[PDB]
Amino acid sequence: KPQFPGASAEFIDKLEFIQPNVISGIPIYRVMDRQGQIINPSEDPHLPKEKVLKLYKSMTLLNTMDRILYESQRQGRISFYMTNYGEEGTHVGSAAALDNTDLVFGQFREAGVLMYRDYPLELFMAQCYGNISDLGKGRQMPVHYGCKERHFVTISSPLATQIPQAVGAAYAAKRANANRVVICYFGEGAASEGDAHAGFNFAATLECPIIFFCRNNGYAISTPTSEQYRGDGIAARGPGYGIMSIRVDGNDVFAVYNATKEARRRAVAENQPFLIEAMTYRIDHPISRLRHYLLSQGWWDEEQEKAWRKQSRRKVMEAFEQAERKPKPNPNLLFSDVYQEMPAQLRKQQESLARHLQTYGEHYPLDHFDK
Amino acid sequence: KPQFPGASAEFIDKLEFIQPNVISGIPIYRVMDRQGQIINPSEDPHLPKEKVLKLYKSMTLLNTMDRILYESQRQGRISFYMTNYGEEGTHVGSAAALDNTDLVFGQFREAGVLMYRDYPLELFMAQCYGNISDLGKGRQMPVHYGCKERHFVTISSPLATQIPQAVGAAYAAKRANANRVVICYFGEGAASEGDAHAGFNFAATLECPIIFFCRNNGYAISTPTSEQYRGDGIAARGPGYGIMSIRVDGNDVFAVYNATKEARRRAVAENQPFLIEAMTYRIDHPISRLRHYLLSQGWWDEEQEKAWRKQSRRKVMEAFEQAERKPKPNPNLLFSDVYQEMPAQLRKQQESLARHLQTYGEHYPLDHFDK
Amino acid sequence: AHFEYGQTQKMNLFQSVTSALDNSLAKDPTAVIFGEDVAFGGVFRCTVGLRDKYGKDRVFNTPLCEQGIVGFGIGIAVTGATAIAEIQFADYIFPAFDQIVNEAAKYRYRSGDLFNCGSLTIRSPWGCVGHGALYHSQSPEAFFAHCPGIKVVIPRSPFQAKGLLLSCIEDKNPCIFFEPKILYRAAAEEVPIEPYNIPLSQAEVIQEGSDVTLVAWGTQVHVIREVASMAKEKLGVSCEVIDLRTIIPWDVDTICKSVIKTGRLLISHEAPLTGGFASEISSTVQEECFLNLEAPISRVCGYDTPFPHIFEPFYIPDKWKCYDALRKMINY
Amino acid sequence: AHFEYGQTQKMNLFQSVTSALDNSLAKDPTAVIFGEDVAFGGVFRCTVGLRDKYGKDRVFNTPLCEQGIVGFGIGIAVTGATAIAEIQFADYIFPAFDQIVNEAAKYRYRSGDLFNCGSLTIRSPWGCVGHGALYHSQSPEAFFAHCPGIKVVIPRSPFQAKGLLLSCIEDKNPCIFFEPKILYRAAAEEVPIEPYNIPLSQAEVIQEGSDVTLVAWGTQVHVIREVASMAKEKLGVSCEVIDLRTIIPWDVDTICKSVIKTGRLLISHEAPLTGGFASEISSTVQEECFLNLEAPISRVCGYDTPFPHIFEPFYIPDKWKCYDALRKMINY
Ligand SMILES: Cc1ncc(Cn2c(C)c(CCOP(=O)(O)OP(=O)(O)O)sc2=O)c(N)n1
Ligand SMILES: Cc1ncc(Cn2c(C)c(CCOP(=O)(O)OP(=O)(O)O)sc2=O)c(N)n1
Ligand SMILES: [K+]
Ligand SMILES: [K+]
Ligand SMILES: [K+]
Ligand SMILES: [K+]
Ligand SMILES: [Mn+2]
Ligand SMILES: [Mn+2]
Repeated sequence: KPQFPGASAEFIDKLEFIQPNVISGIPIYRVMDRQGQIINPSEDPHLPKEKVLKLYKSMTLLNTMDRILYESQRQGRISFYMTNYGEEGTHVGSAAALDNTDLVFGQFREAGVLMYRDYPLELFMAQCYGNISDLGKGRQMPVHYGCKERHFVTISSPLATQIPQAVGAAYAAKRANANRVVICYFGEGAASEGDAHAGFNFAATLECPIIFFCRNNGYAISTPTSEQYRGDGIAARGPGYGIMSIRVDGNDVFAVYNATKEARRRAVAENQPFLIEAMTYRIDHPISRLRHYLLSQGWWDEEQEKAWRKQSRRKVMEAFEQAERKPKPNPNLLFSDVYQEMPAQLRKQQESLARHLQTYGEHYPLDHFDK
Repeated sequence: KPQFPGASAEFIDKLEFIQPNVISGIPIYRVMDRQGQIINPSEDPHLPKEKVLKLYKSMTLLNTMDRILYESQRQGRISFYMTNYGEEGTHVGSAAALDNTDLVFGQFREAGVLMYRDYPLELFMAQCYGNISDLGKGRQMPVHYGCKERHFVTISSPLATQIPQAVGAAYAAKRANANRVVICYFGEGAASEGDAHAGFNFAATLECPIIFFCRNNGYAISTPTSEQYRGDGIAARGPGYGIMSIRVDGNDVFAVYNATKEARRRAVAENQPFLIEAMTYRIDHPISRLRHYLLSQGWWDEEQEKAWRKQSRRKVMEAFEQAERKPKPNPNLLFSDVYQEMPAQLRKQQESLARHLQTYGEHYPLDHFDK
Repeated sequence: AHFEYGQTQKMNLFQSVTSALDNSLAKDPTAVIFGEDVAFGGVFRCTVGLRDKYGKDRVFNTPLCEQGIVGFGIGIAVTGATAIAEIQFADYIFPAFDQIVNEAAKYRYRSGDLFNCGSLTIRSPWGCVGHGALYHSQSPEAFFAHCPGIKVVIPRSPFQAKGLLLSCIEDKNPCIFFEPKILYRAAAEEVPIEPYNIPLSQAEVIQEGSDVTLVAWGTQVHVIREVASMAKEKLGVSCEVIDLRTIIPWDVDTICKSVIKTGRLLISHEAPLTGGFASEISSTVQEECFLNLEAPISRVCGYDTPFPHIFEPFYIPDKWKCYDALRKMINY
Repeated sequence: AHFEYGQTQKMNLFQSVTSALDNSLAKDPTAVIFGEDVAFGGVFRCTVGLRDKYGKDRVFNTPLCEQGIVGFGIGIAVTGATAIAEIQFADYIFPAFDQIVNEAAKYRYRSGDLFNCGSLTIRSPWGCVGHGALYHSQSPEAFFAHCPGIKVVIPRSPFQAKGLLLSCIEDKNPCIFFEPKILYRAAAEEVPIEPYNIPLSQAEVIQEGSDVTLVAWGTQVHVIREVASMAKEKLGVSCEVIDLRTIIPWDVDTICKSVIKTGRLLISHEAPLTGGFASEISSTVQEECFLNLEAPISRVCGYDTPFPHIFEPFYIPDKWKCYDALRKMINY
């Protein structure tokens, strides 16, 4: 009987405000318990042994790399570092459910997607050290990774900016056909930015094949979620934008994999967005939980664990040592790529620096910079 | 059993995406039908005759003013105009439920709040003509009204900017004690702006006594709501932020009044935000519906209607004629109030204009400007 | 009011923008146009007919959210597709400032050229319109001039608008193209029907002169053309009139060459004096042309206030303000 | 590294900001402080202890949303209460640009002084820090200098920071106060424990000189102090060293008086050259001091690029860059 274009609804003849349900929120999807046991066999993805060992080795290699680079930062060998603790399962589990060419946008907790995609340890190191091997040319802060080959769009520091951008890339993918998804990761703090409301609404109205993957660990720096929002986390926001939504146990690599697999399948078939909110801890850990699963199947043991811990430490330390002894790039690279083509006035500034260094170069750390 | 700080929920052992309910959305609260009949007696506010005649006269005087100023704009007598058609009941009905000193923020459809608050016709006219009587000093486009006496914060053109601002004013009201609400009006198009997500979340986390009043008429300029959002309008977004929410029939002055009354009562008692989405038509009209109610009660008839139509036209035309024959303000006023105090360099620019006009003044329309 | 390429047709400036956009979508299958209210043709008619001709997937409305419009356009461009975003008034570009300054401008640099958004163009109506007041009149170019990695381009006429907009669209850097709205339905001129380009970062000397150089952009070019005429008739002063066209990267060489010849410079723009782009031109010309300067470089700009409604006639740097400044400079 | 008021205590610049904020909340019952992570003391320690001393309703965290932080602060200020917002890095102020430029700056003008947000101050860490790269290093003051109705203030030391921040807080206009982050834990100096004010829109001549005027703000003031010393020792050149302090409205008279005496001016800032605030100072001094200029006004600024990580040592306008420019100017 109501005839308003803005909504489809019946009349009601009694005043009733709608109450948010926050105490009994959207439930948390889980496939394996803390002992690594499958809870509901119909939900087991039955991933093959080689794939599940890859999930475990990618997480643990990431963890080994974090330990070493975090110490490097404490010593001032690199200037900054963000770890992945607590986020190894959300990232390896979701990356495993994507096609290799699906495009990824993220922020500071997504190095495990690159690690699953076989990003070389040398290149993670090169970016953190800003050395000559860094394809980012040493221009960004450490942990601002990017890889065109592996379809992982370069990180930027301003939070949530990548959210509406991922939606535009997904619209363009829809037009191009060729059946690709975009995934966009962000934390629950970043979801408070205006750009998240922009991305979420555009993806729904423009019917984009995108997965929004929010990691919620209860904290953004010092701010607990009680000061970040008052609804039922981020998952409960999805339906208000018309977005199909789910909440998952971020310590369960199989729950994350299943939800991402199914979101990918439907996003690309239906050209509609999906939102996954994975709950994690700010650091019952994703690595321990998968290790227990491996044991059950007879796919790992303490000897293999020992040998892999040793081998991973060796591979990271080899990359670390090589990265520290590479020179930095030529200082001329501070002027290129501002525009595609260097404007003549920018070339003049480059020439000015070259003349300056000819006269005053003893005062500059010229000795570990290329040419 | 889940122990995640970010949300309160149980586990679920089956993958289930949450589907938005948009076909059967939040129902539309209505008190009187299209014939002006009370549908559910327990919901009748039983407003007294003098108050209900004031609602009717404020709406119709606003409508009379719109007809005249819209014609004035078609002739280029004023440069711009926004009407209130279809929005007379949402604004008069909600204004009637507020305390006179509750602070109002809005945009371009809120002149009926000022009219209920007895804003003089001379001052609406003065702003549209930018004449010497305008307390805004002729600086803004027409229909950018404001009144400090009547607690109606000056309109600005950029949409949704007033939303987080209203939340800050409500936080400050909470601190001041003294039991005041803030109301903030905006359309459904403006709700797509990032600043709406900012305002909505801040009001919940900072526990602010604010009513968000969204008017949804299915269109923002040429854009229908199918291109504006894909959830169940704006009301369905409120619960995701933890905000108590309701949808009302914007053509029903009593449904709007009841929802605003109750939201005000609870916002000020509880220091929590309320969201009302009133559905309207882009222009079964609020004025016709209230006229039928008046007739039933024996509170109006065709003779009174005739005399009031005549009297209102006379009062608006008197104000219109006076506003057109007032001079504009002194051109010196383009330099004041940029800062509280005029910086010396700005005074120098003012002196420069004065010297300029001394020499070249014949080329400027000096004759209808004060002094 | 204060103010060789094949077949041509008379077009006003809104029509020339449509023609450029049509030529773009005809020759570039990736190109899309989006923003608020563009599908029905836009609030200034610049996209009329294009959705019917090219399809709803290619010319379409977004939600009312400017930070989203620009971030979405950047995302399209990251994939290599041409993204032509509209911001409905330049006054409303500020919600997108972080996406333009922190993201679009820095996209290519910060990635080592692994990713870019060169195929983005943001177009928006700009400049005063007689009665637009604070939020329908702004000229934001100086806010963007301090951001390396974007280009900012402003035409003075329909012929110039179409060739400069096609250059923005095809340029491999994110470009903001500001369309002077008061010219949308002002006089027509002949405009080639098929595509053509006018180079970016190139000023145009539209009238040669020997005594003084006058520089402006947008509608203000017509104001300084009229000042030149007033100066010749009333003072016997020969003015060289230059349309800067691209705000950044700007054509330093053409302006300096002119000022080495004339020894005098007057720069005018509607935007406020303080922090306005005339300061960059003035300070640069003063560095490169110091020994040639016969008089101080003069800036005749809007006052340092928000842009007023009823006082617009007294606010704008009109031809009398420019003429009086020129007269004092000639007499310095 | 590249670089009378009662009882005092040694304070570094973070401590001086806390002291100003404490003095504010002690004497102004309306005042509140809010932003991301301020409750536990802030990411640079500027609000340590204040929530325990003044209450959770007065020093509190907001959601992670800068456009909301500024709009919320404007709203507090509309009611007359003092609102001291923090933006966590100045690089992240851009999401709030529309609320600052279109709303806060224009609030009083556009209402005829019926409403205002004079009691708002936005404070934010600013400037390079050795390794901050593109988004931990920016100096955005020129973007704001082109917006009439806001004030932009930058101190050079702990004594200056506390007296200028208290002036911002008490000034009846919306103020942005940029705190040079590389000085937060650099050397302490003596700072009065009780409140005191330093005037806005007033430069400070910190060393008198007769041959050349050097102007800078923030940490760059220390760079030009050292250039003065190098110039005296190596060239026998006497430099007048000036800290501008307030970017807008700026102290035109003090700078012009200095340049009428010296006949030379060098302006330096970390922000990029093009569109940077040195262009406004240069163009103004050139207009007011033309006949006194012995050499062209020199701007020694960051290059026109985003701010790089590993190349920072080669990007900044360090003392050798400033000295070399000064040497050429003296020899012009
Ligand atoms: C626009 C903006 N504002 C503030 C910051 C500062 N910031 C902030 C406030 C962070 C907390 C992000 O919290 P989150 O919940 O999004 O993610 P994590 O919990 O994984 O850190 S990380 C960081 O660099 C920023 N990078 N960008
Ligand atoms: C930031 C911004 N962008 C765009 C506009 C242009 N605009 C737009 C796009 C309007 C439509 C608003 O739609 P609504 O649903 O909010 O309200 P109404 O349906 O009552 O017009 S009104 C208007 O001036 C604006 N004022 N501000
Ligand atoms: K980002
Ligand atoms: K507004
Ligand atoms: K382009
Ligand atoms: K202030
Ligand atoms: Mn978090
Ligand atoms: Mn609407």
